[PDB]
Amino acid sequence: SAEERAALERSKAIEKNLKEDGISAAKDVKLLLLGADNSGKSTIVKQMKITGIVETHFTFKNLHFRLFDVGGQRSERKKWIHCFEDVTAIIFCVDLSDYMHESLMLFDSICNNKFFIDTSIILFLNKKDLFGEKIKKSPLTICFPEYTGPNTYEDAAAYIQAQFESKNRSPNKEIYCHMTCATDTNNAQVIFDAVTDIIIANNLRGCGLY
Amino acid sequence: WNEPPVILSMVILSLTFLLGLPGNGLVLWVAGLKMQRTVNTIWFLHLTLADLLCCLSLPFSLAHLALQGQWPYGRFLCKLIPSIIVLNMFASVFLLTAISLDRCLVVFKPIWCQNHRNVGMACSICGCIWVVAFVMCIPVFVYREIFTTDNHNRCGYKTPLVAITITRLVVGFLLPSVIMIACYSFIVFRMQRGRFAKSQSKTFRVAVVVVAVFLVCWTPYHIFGVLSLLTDPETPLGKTLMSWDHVCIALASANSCFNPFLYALLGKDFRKKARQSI
Amino acid sequence: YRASKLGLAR
Amino acid sequence: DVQLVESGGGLVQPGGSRKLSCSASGFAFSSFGMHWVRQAPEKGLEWVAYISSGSGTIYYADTVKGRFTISRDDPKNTLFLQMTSLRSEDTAMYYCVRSIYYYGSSPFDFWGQGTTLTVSGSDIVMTQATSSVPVTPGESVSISCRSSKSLLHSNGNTYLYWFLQRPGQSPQLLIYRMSNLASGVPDRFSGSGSGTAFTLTISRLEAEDVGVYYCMQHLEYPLTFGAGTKLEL
Amino acid sequence: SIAQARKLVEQLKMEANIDRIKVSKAAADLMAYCEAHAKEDPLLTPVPASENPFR
Amino acid sequence: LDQLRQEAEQLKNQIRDARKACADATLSQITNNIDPVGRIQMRTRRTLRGHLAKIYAMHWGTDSRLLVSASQDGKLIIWDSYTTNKVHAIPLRSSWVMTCAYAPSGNYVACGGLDNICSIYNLKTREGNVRVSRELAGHTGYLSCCRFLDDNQIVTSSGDTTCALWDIETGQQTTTFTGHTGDVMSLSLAPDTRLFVSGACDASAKLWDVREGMCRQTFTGHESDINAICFFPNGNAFATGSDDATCRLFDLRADQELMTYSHDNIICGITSVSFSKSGRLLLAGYDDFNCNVWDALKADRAGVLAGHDNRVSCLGVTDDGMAVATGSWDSFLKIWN
Repeated sequence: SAEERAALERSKAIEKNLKEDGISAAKDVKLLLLGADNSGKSTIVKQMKITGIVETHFTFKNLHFRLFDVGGQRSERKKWIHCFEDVTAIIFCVDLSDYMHESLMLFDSICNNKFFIDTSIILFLNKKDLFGEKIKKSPLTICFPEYTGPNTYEDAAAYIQAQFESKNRSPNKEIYCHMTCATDTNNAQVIFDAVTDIIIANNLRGCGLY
Repeated sequence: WNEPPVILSMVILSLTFLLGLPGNGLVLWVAGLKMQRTVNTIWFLHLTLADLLCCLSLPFSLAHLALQGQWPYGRFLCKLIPSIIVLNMFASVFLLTAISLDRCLVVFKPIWCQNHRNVGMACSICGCIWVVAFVMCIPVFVYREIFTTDNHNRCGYKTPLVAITITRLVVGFLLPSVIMIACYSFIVFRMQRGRFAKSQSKTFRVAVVVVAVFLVCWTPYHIFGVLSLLTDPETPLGKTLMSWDHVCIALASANSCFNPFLYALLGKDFRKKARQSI
Repeated sequence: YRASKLGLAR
Repeated sequence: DVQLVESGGGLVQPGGSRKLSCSASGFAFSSFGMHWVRQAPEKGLEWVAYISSGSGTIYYADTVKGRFTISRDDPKNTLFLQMTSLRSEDTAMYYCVRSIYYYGSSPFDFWGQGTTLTVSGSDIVMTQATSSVPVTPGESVSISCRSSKSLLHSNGNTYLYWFLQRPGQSPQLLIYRMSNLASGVPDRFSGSGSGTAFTLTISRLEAEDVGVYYCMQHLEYPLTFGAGTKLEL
Repeated sequence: SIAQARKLVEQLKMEANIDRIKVSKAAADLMAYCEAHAKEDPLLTPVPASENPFR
Repeated sequence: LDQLRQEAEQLKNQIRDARKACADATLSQITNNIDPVGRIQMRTRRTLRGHLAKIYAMHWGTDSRLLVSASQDGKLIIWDSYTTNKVHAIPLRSSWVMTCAYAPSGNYVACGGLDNICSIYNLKTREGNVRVSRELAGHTGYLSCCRFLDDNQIVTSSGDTTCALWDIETGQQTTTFTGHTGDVMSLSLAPDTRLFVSGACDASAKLWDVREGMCRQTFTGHESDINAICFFPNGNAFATGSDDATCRLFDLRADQELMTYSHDNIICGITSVSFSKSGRLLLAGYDDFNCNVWDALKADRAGVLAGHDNRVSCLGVTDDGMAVATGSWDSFLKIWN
């Protein structure tokens, strides 16, 4: 070989760059952010610190997140959702600022999607305090006429949590409901704890021990 | 030969061959060519390589027991073949132990695995595992040699033997066994919690079978050594033990034929690929 | 003395 | 603005030693391979050393190797050629030339300005019969180039390179792999020939094309240069 | 409101006025093309390993 | 307003009646006497063990030797197919690529996806490295397919129900094509590049004139998203590949499907369509992890390029017809011959 012998070395060198890049990129905990319009996606993205997609990379307790917000896609999800397989978890904003059924439809579609049967849906019931306020004047039955219970924050929040949990028709996967008042810094710590539990589960799957 | 112990031993090992060679061949095919080199797969790949080496060498044990004397092959031939066998065996053992440690680490330290547990790390540790096995089986390479012992030369050899056998016993029995028990105990414990509570049953079944098969396979092989340091051959118990030694070897090898089914095809991906390739 | 007929693999 | 500037050459004693350097800018020096091309004050080019991208592979001629060493200072974009035990044959000027290899690449596509210097057999060889050629504007001329072994390789490439060293200027690549015009070369050059005999035509010659033409094999290191064609107006 | 339907009907008009040929002729043209170029298609017919760059 | 609805119904029915008149025969009839293509038992001649993630597109240079591959790994890799040497590995501004194109000259590569912009790369900038020559922002949705007409003109298809023609030299939308009611997920320019057809998730494919902008023909055979589209090598027909598990051979001059390909053992959707140079083979790709080589005339499955471990995202025959390369979510590109 005369000088394609050097093209071979070029190919191997940039293959090595590919290998290093892949290793570097694998570490990042991919997370997909979903939720209805204005449902507080931006607000958590902001509190965690740091047009068709806006990756919000940030690092917490040695663990680098990559929170992908896809809200700019006014297009059919099924044609690009498959790009987001292997997102270690879905982070799902619910705005209890008002009513929400659209949010249940979105959650049902997302957690039952053939692509996400192994993907845990972390589920932030944000704006808890405003929910408590509206409950004091506007009952939860305005959202769920079937709701048969005492109209109170402590009950309604658990009822909403149970509703969203119930859309998980495959026992293979978890849902991690955590309340949030949209005015706290523990949120990223919550995401971290849920993500570490999900990482444990998804490693044990691959080991065949689970 | 018509001695009860050897006539059992030949059956169980020839079986070990029949189960293992297709088993380890299938698993090596799947893991090394049919599937990615990911960390979850590389452990099984190295394990099936050691297991397949053990299976490939097992026919020597079959023939050796069959004649029950002499030695067809050369002096270097016997200096290697036993050594290759023990290398495959303890490489399998240490790969089981490293599989257990990885399974524990991904539960005990998820964030650290998310950062540092990559194929480079896994392959480096596999290299270290083969290194330690090779070092642990050069003490046979240095002394395993021919002997007269009949009208036809037969391979055999005899502080020094204590120093090698007790070291091998400790490193191949207590260390891997205790590490497996600890790791699986921790994994079962952490399974108590959150989303894992439903799966303690599955985790405990897997833990206990993969540890129990290991235990029954290896415990005789290890305990006969300390028994051979407790008592001599040319005694009723002594001759008994040296006759059942062949069954002990048979069980130690049987672990190797179990290992593909018990680790690789115990995992759904390896099952799917073996079905999709046979 | 103690060598005996090892089944290999030892 | 692609730029490539040699330095470090000067007067030195017989049997002395020196360090040459070439500082690149305007191009990804890290990804290119680097060449050094000798030129005695009144002679044709000679290939000195080649430093690959990533510095994995390094080559030297028999008249240089055993006395020279080279290295790339990748982050500063400066290639270093170290030379020792200089004999009178080392009185040459040393050009700095970049190359990169991939399907469709053009090695030797840019040359430095050349750092002057002074001291107070089984491989491929090539020849040009057109040592001198009287030519005129508007005429057409054909430099003739041959080799001892065929430059046509089994993969279908023929590794003949044509360079023009205009008077006072640095060598400019005209034709690479014996047919391909290097970038910026006018349409009026062409390469031809196959096997061991080669020819390059200059159509509609102009005074701007005057100078001495060189023909180089790239089939295997050492890259022997031809004695060149002194095309004179 | 109107302009979108207007664009739809305009496109439908301009397509409806487009010329056409019988299906038999078009199918025959595809047949003819395939038959004419049947030789130079190393996938339709194998290329020998002595020739094939991917041999 | 309602008069326009009546006009639309009656004009569509006029087109339907005109095609009912033009349906004097069908390719499945007239081609009956032509011989079977036999067992097309191609073999994998190379596997491009490059990308570490889902390959979403791959495209062939006009030299029929260099193929560019795009992956979710955020890399566009140039492949020397005869040797599987990598010649460029281009780190994208966005990992979420969903299309890839090679300029016919071999000078530029185009790329894009969920970033909603098309990135034009210069493979032969004098600085050596592959710099972004232009970024074609302006789609309100993911850029779904890209195809050069030449080094300057480039057509795009995007999630926001539109296809657009740009000047890659200056970045303007020279002309924009509208008329889809759904995502325009597919694109193919005619061999002479004078017009192109795009398949949209509105279950239709539409013909566009690059110079006039007019949408003079529309094809409506499928009942699903048309994931793939490809001109017949003569430029007067094109294959539409849909998630409805059926490839369909439309004819420009016939103005509707000549023949529809289907077999009921297949239920996966089509991810790609690719004729062989003669026009006799249609190497359609399926989500079932296999590509099935259809006899394009007799409409008979004539062989299968099975061997990928995951869905095949793209398939392309070399411009000279030597080989067909398919890329898959298994992260490998296979060269079939």
